[PDB]
Amino acid sequence: QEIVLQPRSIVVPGELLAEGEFQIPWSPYILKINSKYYSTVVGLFDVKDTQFEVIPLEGSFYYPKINDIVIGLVEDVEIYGWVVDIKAPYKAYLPASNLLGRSINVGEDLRRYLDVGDYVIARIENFDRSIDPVLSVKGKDLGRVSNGIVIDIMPVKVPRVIGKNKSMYETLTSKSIFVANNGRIWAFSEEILIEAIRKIENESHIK
Amino acid sequence: QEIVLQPRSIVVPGELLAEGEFQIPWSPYILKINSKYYSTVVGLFDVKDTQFEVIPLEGSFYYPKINDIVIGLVEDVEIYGWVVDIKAPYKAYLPASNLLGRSINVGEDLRRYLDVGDYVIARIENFDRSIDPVLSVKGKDLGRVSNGIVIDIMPVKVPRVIGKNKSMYETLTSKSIFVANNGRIWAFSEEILIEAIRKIENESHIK
Amino acid sequence: GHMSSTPSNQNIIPIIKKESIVSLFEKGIRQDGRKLTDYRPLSITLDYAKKADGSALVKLGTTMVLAGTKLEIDKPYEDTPNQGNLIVNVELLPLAYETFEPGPPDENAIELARVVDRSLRDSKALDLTKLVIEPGKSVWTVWLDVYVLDYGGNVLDACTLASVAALYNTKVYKVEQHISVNKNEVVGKLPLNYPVVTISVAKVDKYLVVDPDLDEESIMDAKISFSYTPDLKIVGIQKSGKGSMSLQDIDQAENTARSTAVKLLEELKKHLGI
Amino acid sequence: GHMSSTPSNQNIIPIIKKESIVSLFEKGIRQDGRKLTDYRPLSITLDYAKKADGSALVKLGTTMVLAGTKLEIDKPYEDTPNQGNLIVNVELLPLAYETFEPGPPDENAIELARVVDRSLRDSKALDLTKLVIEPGKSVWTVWLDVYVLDYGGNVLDACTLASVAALYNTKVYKVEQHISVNKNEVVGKLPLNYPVVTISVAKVDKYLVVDPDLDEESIMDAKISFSYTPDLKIVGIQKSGKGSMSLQDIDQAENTARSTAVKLLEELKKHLGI
Amino acid sequence: GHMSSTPSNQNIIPIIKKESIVSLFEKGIRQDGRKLTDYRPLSITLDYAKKADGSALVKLGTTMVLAGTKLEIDKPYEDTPNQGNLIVNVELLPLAYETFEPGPPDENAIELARVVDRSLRDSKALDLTKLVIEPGKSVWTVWLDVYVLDYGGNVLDACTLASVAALYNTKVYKVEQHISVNKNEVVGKLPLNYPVVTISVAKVDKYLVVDPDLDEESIMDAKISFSYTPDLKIVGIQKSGKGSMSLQDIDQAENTARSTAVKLLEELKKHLGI
Amino acid sequence: ERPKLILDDGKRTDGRKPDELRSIKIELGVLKNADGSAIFEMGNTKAIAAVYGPKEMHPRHLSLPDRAVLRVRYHMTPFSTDERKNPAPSRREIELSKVIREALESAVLVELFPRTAIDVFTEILQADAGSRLVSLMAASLALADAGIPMRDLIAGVAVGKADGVIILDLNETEAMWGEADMPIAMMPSLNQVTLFQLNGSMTPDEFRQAFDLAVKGINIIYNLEREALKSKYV
Amino acid sequence: ERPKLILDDGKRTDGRKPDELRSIKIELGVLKNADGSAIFEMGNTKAIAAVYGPKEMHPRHLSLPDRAVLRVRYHMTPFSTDERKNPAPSRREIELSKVIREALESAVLVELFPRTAIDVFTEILQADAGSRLVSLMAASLALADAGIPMRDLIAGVAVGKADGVIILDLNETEAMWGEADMPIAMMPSLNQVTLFQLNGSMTPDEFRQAFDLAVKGINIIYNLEREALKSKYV
Amino acid sequence: ERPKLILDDGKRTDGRKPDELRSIKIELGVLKNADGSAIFEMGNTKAIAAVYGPKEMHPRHLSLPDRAVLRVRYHMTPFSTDERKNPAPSRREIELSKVIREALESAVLVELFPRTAIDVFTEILQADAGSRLVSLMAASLALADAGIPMRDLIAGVAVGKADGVIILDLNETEAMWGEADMPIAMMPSLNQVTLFQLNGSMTPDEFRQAFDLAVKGINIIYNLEREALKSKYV
RNA sequence: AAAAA
RNA sequence: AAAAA
RNA sequence: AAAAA
Repeated sequence: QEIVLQPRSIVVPGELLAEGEFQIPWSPYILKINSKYYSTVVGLFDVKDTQFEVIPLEGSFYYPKINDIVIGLVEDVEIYGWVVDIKAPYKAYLPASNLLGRSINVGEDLRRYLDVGDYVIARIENFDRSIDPVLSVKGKDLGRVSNGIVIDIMPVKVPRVIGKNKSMYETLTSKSIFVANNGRIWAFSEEILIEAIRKIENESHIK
Repeated sequence: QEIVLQPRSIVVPGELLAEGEFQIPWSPYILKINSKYYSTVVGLFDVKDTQFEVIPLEGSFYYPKINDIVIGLVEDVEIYGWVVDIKAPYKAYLPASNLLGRSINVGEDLRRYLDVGDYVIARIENFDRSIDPVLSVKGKDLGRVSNGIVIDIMPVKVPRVIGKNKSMYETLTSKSIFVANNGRIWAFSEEILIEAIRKIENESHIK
Repeated sequence: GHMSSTPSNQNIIPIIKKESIVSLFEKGIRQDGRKLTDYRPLSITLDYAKKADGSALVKLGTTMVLAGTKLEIDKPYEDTPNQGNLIVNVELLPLAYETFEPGPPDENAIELARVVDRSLRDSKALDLTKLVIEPGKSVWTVWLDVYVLDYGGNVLDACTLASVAALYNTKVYKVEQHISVNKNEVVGKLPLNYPVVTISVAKVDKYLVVDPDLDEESIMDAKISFSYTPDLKIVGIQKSGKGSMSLQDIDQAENTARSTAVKLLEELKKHLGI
Repeated sequence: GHMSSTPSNQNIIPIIKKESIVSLFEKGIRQDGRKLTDYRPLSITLDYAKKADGSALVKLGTTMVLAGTKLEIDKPYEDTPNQGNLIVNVELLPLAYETFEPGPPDENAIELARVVDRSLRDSKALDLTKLVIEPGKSVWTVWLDVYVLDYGGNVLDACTLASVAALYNTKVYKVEQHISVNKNEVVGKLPLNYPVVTISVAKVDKYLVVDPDLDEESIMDAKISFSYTPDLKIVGIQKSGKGSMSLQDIDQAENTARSTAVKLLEELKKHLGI
Repeated sequence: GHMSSTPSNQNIIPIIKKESIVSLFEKGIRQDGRKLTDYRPLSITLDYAKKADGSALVKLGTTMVLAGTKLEIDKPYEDTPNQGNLIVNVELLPLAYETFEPGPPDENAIELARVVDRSLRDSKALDLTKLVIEPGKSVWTVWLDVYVLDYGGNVLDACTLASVAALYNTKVYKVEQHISVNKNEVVGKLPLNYPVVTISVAKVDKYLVVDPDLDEESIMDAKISFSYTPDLKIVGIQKSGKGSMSLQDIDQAENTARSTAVKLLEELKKHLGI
Repeated sequence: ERPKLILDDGKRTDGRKPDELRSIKIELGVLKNADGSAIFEMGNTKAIAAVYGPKEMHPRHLSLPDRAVLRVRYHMTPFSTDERKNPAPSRREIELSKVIREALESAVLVELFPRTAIDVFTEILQADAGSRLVSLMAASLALADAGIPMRDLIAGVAVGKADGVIILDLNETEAMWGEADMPIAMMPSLNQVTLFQLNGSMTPDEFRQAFDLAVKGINIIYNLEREALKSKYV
Repeated sequence: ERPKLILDDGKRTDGRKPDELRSIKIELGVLKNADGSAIFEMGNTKAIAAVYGPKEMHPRHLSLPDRAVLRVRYHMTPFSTDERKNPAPSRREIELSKVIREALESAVLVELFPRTAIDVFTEILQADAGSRLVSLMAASLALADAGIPMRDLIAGVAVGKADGVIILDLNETEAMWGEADMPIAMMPSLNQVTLFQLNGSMTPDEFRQAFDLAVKGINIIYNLEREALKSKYV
Repeated sequence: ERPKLILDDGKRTDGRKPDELRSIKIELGVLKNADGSAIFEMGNTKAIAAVYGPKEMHPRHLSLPDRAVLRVRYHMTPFSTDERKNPAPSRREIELSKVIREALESAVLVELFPRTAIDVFTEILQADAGSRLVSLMAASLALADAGIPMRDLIAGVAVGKADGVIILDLNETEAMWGEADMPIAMMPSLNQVTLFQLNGSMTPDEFRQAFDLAVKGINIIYNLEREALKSKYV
């Protein structure tokens, strides 16, 4: 005996999703207790082939993953690198030797590379339960954000903004934009893209 | 004029042991003031050839020494190693690179080597007045304690448990056991060795 | 002992964002489309806190402040036997903002309390000689507690509106003798001569902006608040913030503040039913 | 302000040791050979603190608690003019445990005080209307200070026994008029209707254990205390600890607790001479 | 709660400098050319703090202490109805020394207050029965607040001189009835029987040094203070500091202290006009 | 004692049947700065709750290596009570902040976030009996509003005894003048109790009747919590 | 109210004209341990100030990466007032320590010294009106006595209104019994105001008359500050 | 004053000769958790002491690089006194915690343990005069019970003056009503004084008579300390 | 880095 | 990481 | 690492 109790339902903590011994990958949004599966969050029950998941509808923090492209806000300039806000429960750090490509020099101490209030586009090179996320600026189109705007959204909402096969992304960029895993997006003459992208935050559960 | 005032006596702080210019190695349990020697502790006055010492009867802490085999309790799992309780006034640290045999890797962060609540048998590789004791797991029969019990005693009492030429050790292991310098001992079917080893703690001054 | 330190102050707003906030200041308008002299949307829900003698939930943009009053019968302070008491307490709750922590009021919350207290006191809006029951022997103490629930910028102005509102909203009860408050019998309302308003003007480079929001407060050189009664007497002034202002900036700020007070007073009166 | 935080809590008992403590739970017995429903050895030395009006040194295993009382003549609280006062203070002394630090009572010590206070109060063991001297004007205040000297586990139960003991032990002195306490003349003892006990049951996986020791408290999911008078009315309940219990665990815990209360009350009575 | 800790104590004076300070001790003289039994230059400016009832700015080398008194009419403590009150407070201001921080008095400042209080009290210099206005009902409370402005070493001795000076300097005002203090009319001075002095002797290796300066206090094993009245009764003693002294060191210290007291008393009297 | 708690018609001072709850109203996302927030009203008892976190806990030695630390504050505004409450935290507030925290500890999946703190601030705007539970539920709802993963929602109610009658969801008068007052909170789908207290006195049979009545109320409340959270997506 | 503040001859209680300051006396380097110090007397109002720093700020997370942190304390001795002031800091002292700090923040070139603190302790030895400003100026002078770089010196004065007359540099009676009291401090050479408060009530025209009169006093005071600092080298 | 302290027969209120001590009782290892502990009774004055450490001192900037930091607490239970003592530490307790710590500083061989703290908690269970010394001796004994190395044990006694008579080991009445009270503690084998105070008044000759009498009592007490510590091995 | 909402 | 036990 | 000086 192994079934599922809901179709594409709005879901809530403690809510029973399924019974039986499924072979599902671990998720923070579901709790397996013996042969029962529960939602840990306010979210959306969704099913994929023979597996299933809860898509959180709620949540303003980003949980780091290695190789995520993420746009950060520099908060502190330390002696041998920079402490970055990536809107996660953990601050991130970008070591100077990475952004430079060599060890620090005696006659340095400039912030002309990055200061407080600067944005950085970066990739998470290291992260796990034991350590704070470490950043690398190596890849193309990474590093200090000179131009553009930066619009802030719930990280939870990022897959909606991209849209299945970058299709929401398309219907944005056809009218008006880089979407980071971080719930932040980088971006003609004062066209209000954001008035739209906020509407998708506050209507993600429809159409 | 150079003498000693006691035979095998129970001794106490401030108590005069000897007068004259002896050529004795420094001990925490004795205080030389000019040509007089005093006990700093509640202990046992003992004499050896032309030298002498106080055997402390009291004390629950262990004072680290390099090359002591010591059994520790893991307290914290830090990013690049583990903080260990060796029942000393100083916490000990075992660096990951030691227990592994190579530098840490990006994709690590397991505690499958050692977690909180695990015991470790280890040797003190580095220690002195300036630094906290550093541990090495290299030697044979060191590392995580999987099986066994661990009985806790006063480190002060360890030489009694070993017994002159491992003779108390013998009369234990003939009836029932590794004795660490730490006041801890590692160990058939629920035979109560400990009821005995506690009796030796609380009768060390006799026979 | 205790001492005032420069805040090590989190809100590291992006360089990029500073440019944007002031961009439309040239056109006389702000990030939220509003005029440099406009207040944010204002709402005032009276009798919000039902066990309060009078209360007012104020929402000014995303700033939210709940003031409530409790009245007790008290000994007059022996140096003022022909007056009742007003005690103003402000709390910046750790609910309000991520970097507020719980503790006794800090320097900002104490300053808030005191600026509001002076404004109410020096306006003569609340005549404490009206709060006497038996002169020399017994009077009302009005405990005014003001709780900042959401820090959306310009909390002082919202504390001042919530306070007046809550005071206007304050029920007074029969006093029985033998002295006791019968709370089944409301005999009156707290007697105020008129409302008061505090109008906060922020200096942002070449610009003076009324009712700064959170972002605007993050970039401002300094702020200066002016309190007015309906006859437009100035009834309190406090410059706060780490930056200086010229004499001309202050002159201009008051002119602007006072022009805004007129409108703000009329709107407060509407909410009060006076 | 102030706030309750998850303890960063030292007592990192070895994995190995957890297995061992519960090993004999199957046979209905514990690490110290005792039955899952048994209390540790209990001793009660009355009049231990000689300048206390009444006192009791309680030893429950390695837990040691000294309660003492001081009586003062006082104004009754105006809302209860026909009653005397009981004030309960608990201190977890830094003597008790290595990780206790000296300061005003923390959350555990305050909770201890309050659970004991409720139990004494809601039991009607101590009838405060018996503590009146002149009604309206003057009454006894019983200051009950409870000092935990050695933390050996289950301090609440030992605080409750020390409290009752100390209250039973409380001398009362002549009151002379003109009002003054003559301490050369003991006229009575503190009037109690009966003793009270608190019985703490710990959940350890599938098991419920009465009177947990230090190691058992280190491994328990949670504890729940039940207070009883000799008629076995429940007179207070507090679940503490970070873990939940099922309804059935609570049902079972009370049944077990109450069965233990019977025995514990008889033993307390023996120590009290009643 | 609270606890006394070994200071983690900054003043790391150079090895080199220790040798130098004591170099001339053999010749009976110090770093500043002074004799081992000499005090530093002493000045005493009375009525320095003009809104104080009596005041004294004391300068002893680079040590500077301002004591001031305020008198209030008060209820006598019911256990001493035929006496007035003396309340001594010492503050080691963060102005005084780089490593003093602002807070309520620390252990050093409290100890200072208390040693001075005992000395004044046990000397019978100030007869509190002289401070009664209506016995049983009303008396003077002398608030003596002593503010250390500059820490140049031996603050206790300077606190004691500033205190006596300020007490001698204390104006007393007419008391009108109906009770009220008329401060336009000074009717008397605070009645003291005589001055008191505290004499601090530091042990520096084989040497005893009177009135240690900052450097000397940094190297001393310990200090011991002796208080005297003009008849050379000892009227207070306190050894402070982490080091011990022999019985002979203490014997010798008192002999030295007392010989210095004679001279110091005569000089204080000169400053007081008695 | 003084007032009659159970009237001749078998009803209570406010007209309710003994198994009848006070009315309930819930608002979510009421604060703009908080990561999650809620207002819970049960009769005239009203709390507001605000959640921030998870976020690295700055005094690191107070952090947990495997767990988020929950930091919880139960506070009563001075105008929430009939007589003005001093804003300085009282012993009661201190005890109740602990009891509430420990209730939340069983629900929040804290092991997701090593080395973090999750702050939960609760203020009682109106106290008319049962504020610790209203406070706790507001907290549950705000945690959920913040998208902080949890085992289950927490619903609770005080049952008690009044003039010898077991009653559900006490009001002030019943709290002040009754024989017993027993706040119970649960994770209702997990059948787990997270907060459990009694003050007053009850026979063991009464205790069990009352516990049984609590579970009924709790499940009614749970269903309202669930529907409140679902409402803005419906 | 009770006393006449403006006498029939047009003069004030202390004999001064409305545009007339109280007398001023300044001492520098008064303390041996402080890095810089000063005593400022304006009439019978007397403060002492002591500066220490710049020096690394030991609770480093409270430090600023690009700036010195100013740490400021306004305190009143218990014998500085007519009636004894309790030495425990009062709300006023707390507010005034902030207002004074923020005034100093505009003057001190704090960006010279990343990660440092500069401590400024001010004690009022006699309070006869205007102590916050005397305190602030003593601070300016002590900072300068300490050789801590600053944009400008700070001079200030309270103007106000008494029996309908705009007056310069209030005394106690005028402070207690007047209609308005308006402390203003500036960096006079930069035409920048660093502290600005009003308690009482004024028409906007009066406010402007009073502000105009403050600037005159301030410049007189500024010249005395300058000459005080120059004095020991002259 | 009120009572006669020296009766016509030359004896004291409790029947003792002026050179006669109150009786002494000592228990060691009284607490299970403490690293060392003791109870000391001198007449009706009774303290308990508990030692923990040496152990690394967690606020490291407060640690000493070459030394253990001693952390000492003198506290009086509320029921230790005739009238109830408020448990909040009083100024006396604060002074006496310092005086006791500094006495212990001369005895404990703190340089064995760089960067550690050694905690010493002392509670007075009954106060009948001389509690600071009973407290200090309990501390000495507990340190020894903990096997913490020390130069010597500390023994002490208050001598004093009563109705013009030099007396040894004061009681309450003598403490409250006498002319002088002089607590002295020593390391008797090293002839070193570690605590020395006087309150009251004495001529220098009297001071020396009294000091001489203290040393006799101290040595009697020292011998009892030594034998107390030796007892469980005998 | 006291008591009962 | 106030005063005297 | 409360209110007015």
